[PDB]
Amino acid sequence: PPVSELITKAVAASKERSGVSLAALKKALAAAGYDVEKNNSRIKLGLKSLVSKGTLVQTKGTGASGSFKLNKK
DNA sequence: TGTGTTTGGGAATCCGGTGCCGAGGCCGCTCAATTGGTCGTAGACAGCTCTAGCACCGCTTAAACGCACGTACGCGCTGTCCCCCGC
Repeated sequence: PPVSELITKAVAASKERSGVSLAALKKALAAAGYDVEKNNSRIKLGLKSLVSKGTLVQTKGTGASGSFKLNKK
């Protein structure tokens, strides 16, 4: 399954008012059996694609270093 | 949601009493500083030599300088996780 679903599912499972950090996303995908080490660069890209698709709102920071929430709009 | 002011309350500080022990003074003594004198020599001074430090010049080339260009490291920001702190 593509990493955009795994990320969206992790952000939905940890839904809050702040927003899953990249470190929490790493932890959730690793707990989901996804190798976050080798494919970290893929994650940053896929995450960026999800922000560029507007599917994730950046709530703090800039780019992948930030916190993110599912764009309910 | 955010900026700003206020109060009980522990903790450091001030003040007065007090008492106690070491610092300051006094005395008797002694031994080390002082006086005077002799004598030896350490070094102050003159004087002489020669070396090695300074100033200069010219030439070559290697290093320093300025500049272009790119990337990688420093630094700021965010997050988390845990391990020292206060009690």
